[PDB]
Amino acid sequence: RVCPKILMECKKDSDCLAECICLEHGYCG
Amino acid sequence: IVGGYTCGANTVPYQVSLNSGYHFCGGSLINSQWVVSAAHCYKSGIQVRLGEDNINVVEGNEQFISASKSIVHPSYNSNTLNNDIMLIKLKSAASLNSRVASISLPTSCASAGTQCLISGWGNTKSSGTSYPDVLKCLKAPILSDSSCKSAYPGQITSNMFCAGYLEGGKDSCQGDSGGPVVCSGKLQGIVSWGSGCAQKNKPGVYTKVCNYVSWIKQTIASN
Ligand SMILES: [Ca+2]
Repeated sequence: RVCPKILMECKKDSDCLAECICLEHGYCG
Repeated sequence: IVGGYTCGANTVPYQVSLNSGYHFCGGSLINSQWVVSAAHCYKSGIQVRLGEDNINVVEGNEQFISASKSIVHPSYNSNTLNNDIMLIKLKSAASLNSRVASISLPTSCASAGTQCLISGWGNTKSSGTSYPDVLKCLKAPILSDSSCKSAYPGQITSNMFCAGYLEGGKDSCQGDSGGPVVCSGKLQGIVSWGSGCAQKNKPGVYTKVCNYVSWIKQTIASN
């Protein structure tokens, strides 16, 4: 997956950049 | 940083934290007024925090300066992360001293196998989240272009290199973006992306700073 290593909060996968997804504790990864 | 050790307070004096109410990316001080980081770290209203170790406690050596201008590379592609580099000009010049110092730009690209130092306040777990209070460090080798291209078919451009461990377990991770990869005392890479963190056969990918040195120098002297 292409997932940039920025720290970003999220509530759903669509909140994250590129192919990062939203993990269980509320941050993209 | 996953699988790292603790750098020690102010032992990486060129490391900065970019803050928009919380830490979200790193950067490196390249002179008193300019920071280089990753273009995907662009945000309006960045505060640059220098002289940091524990990002939650005031320890006395910090300088907090707002960004006055961020210049994203002209060819940055947000879909492929090609040319993932940005320069940030500080509103006022930082006071350089023993705890806050700039890092030199490279005169040549580093070769595969060179050991480099990667640092940041990013996630320390490959599965799960544990975000550290103090700066973490990792020594990792530059990998060959073949290994890099092999690990990420069709996703590596000439402006990227891989560094890390094909076995996994040690890598940069979310919150480390924009931070430094230093080899031989020169800034050779910027933390950019990967497929997760510290996964087997998925080493971190870094912006290849030696391809941009004339652009950086031209931009700094002209703004
Ligand atoms: Ca602090």
